[PDB]
Amino acid sequence: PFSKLYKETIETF
Amino acid sequence: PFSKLYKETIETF
Amino acid sequence: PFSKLYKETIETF
Amino acid sequence: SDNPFSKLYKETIETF
Amino acid sequence: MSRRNPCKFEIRGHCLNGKRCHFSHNYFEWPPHALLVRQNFMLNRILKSMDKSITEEYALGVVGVLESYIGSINNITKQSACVAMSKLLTELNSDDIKKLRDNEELNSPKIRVYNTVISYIESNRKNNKQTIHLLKRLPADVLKKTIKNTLDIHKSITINN
Amino acid sequence: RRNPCKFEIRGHCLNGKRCHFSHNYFEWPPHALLVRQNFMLNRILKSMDKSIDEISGAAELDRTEEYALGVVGVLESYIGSINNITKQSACVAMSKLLTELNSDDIKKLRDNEELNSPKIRVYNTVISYIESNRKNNKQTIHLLKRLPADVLKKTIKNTLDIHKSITIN
Amino acid sequence: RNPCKFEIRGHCLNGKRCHFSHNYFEWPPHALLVRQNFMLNRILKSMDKSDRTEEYALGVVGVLESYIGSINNITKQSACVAMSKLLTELNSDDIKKLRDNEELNSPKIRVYNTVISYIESNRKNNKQTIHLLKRLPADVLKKTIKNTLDIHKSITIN
Amino acid sequence: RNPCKFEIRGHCLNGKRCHFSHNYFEWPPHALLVRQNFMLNRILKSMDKSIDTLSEISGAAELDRTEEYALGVVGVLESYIGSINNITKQSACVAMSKLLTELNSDDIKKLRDNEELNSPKIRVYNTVISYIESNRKNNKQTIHLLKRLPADVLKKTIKNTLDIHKSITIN
Ligand SMILES: [Zn+2]
Ligand SMILES: [Zn+2]
Ligand SMILES: [Zn+2]
Ligand SMILES: [Zn+2]
Repeated sequence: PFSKLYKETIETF
Repeated sequence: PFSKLYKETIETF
Repeated sequence: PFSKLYKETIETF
Repeated sequence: SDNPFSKLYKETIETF
Repeated sequence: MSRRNPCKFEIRGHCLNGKRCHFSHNYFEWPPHALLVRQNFMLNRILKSMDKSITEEYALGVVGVLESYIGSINNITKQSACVAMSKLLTELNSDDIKKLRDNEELNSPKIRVYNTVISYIESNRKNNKQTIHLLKRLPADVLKKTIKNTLDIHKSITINN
Repeated sequence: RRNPCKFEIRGHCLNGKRCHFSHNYFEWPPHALLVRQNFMLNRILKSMDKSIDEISGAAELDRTEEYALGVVGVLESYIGSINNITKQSACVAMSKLLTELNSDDIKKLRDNEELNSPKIRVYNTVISYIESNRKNNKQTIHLLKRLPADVLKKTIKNTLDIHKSITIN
Repeated sequence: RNPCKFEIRGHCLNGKRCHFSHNYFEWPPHALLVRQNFMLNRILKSMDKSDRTEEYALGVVGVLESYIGSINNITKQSACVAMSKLLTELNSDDIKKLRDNEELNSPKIRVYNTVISYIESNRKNNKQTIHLLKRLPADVLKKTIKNTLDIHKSITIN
Repeated sequence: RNPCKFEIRGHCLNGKRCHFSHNYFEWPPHALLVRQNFMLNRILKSMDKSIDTLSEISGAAELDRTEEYALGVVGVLESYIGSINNITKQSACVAMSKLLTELNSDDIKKLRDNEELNSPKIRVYNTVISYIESNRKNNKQTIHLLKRLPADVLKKTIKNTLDIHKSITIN
């Protein structure tokens, strides 16, 4: 949920 | 409740 | 409390 | 035991 | 900064017609009047968005409902009049009644009336549900005199200060 | 002294002391102040809205012309069964239209109808959809969700009609 | 057809009976300006946590300026309710702008951070702030007030 | 009579002692416009939630300090990225949260829509939009997430949001 966003932030940037 | 609205909608459309 | 205000209202009107 | 209002008590004294 | 024609839906709030809107949604290019109208519509929204208070009585208005209650016409129930009176209290501002109160000569009977109405406006601001509970407990002549004096004050403030 | 910040016109300048522009409203032209108010109002309201969430990161599942369409486009496109719109996502846009509406304007429409006119019942239904959505929009969405296809389509159709009615005139 | 006077102050409660205009498109700009001031005041007051005419005459400032020179029926339990309101009128940002102009180790910085924290704490909880202001030594309370008043005076007068 | 300066910034506190106008109907537009701005500012702080519950979060109080007040949020964040000015990770997460509160998702979506359907910017925009929205639902949880981010990744998240901040604003 906030884990989902952690994932996508690493995958970006 | 939201119950009364479910009926109300169905009846009116 | 709200009885404070009831007591008052009686008096003023 | 530490609340903000009690530090702010002592804060006011040490300052004024 | 290139004045264009404002979107009418944007004036009333937020345009919902996606990119198929060929109107200005950019405020930098709006005439000032468009910007003044929009703010009034938005303020209304901001105000309704902070409310967890709760037939043809609509024609009457909150005012007409209450005058009917006082005048014993149109069959207004006590509950409906307390509810409307809470809408009227919501519309008034203690600070205004205070300046009215200040014009009064020492020991004027109208002073006590003003302080009680302030108590209702303030009481209605903290818990309108509990304030309605109170207005329902009042003797019906006392409730009618109370309403009456608040509509008096309401009418009084509005027309001149 | 200087021109209006421009970071300030949109909210609050976050550049601290480095900024050479004016943060002092006394020296601002009227238009700037009008623009600021608009941006600031839009923010205040947004901050009271209960987010219907970070579902833009879900453009992985491929439904991305919801911006070009807009809420109305999406609703119109769910109704005439085009452009693949999920009931679920059209319940969402529905909630966004009902936030955009004012009950009082509808009440005004209801006056201009004859007594026993079948529209009074529709207006009244529309009104309590507006009233319900202001409090709990998950449930209203999850109600609209549990509403038959052709009931939903109808509801929305009159909501859009009213929505259009009110603004153009 | 002129703006409804009840509408300028808020919402007209007269229903279909009203002769005047309720349509913001047709209003002169000044009506629209005045209305947003009433409306903003209302929006504010209803996010709050809240003789007696003699006190009103003075004003919150009048009331505080009294207690400093111990006259006009000035009391602690009341001076603190006034103090509370003064702090509500102030915000931190102006104090910081004032703080940014004092040289290093200049003692005013410490009063500024105390006022700031009075503002912030007054915003969390006015009752416990008043509780606290009512707990102080009179001479120290009179100094806090004296200082906040100055701050208040000078933010506006330029 | 002239509008009352105090009243232009909020509410006069001087009683009948005050010689100036508190009657909005006799005010020039400009005084009315400026007041509506000071007033909006006040409203936004009280319903700010996150602007009040920050007493309770680490790295926050350092943002209220002289040196950093002068820098502002943007300055504080540039200094974190730049490794000058001794900024704690937990401070730049709070500052980050402040920068996102200042942005509006729909401006990014309009920037998103100008891009091509092969632009690498589209992914960065959607991640930013998801930060703005998360921070609005729950900034405590968003500040928490920010702080878990590897320093290098976090600094990139900030740099992109700073760039976006600028592009929205001047054009
Ligand atoms: Zn449009
Ligand atoms: Zn600036
Ligand atoms: Zn009217
Ligand atoms: Zn004044």
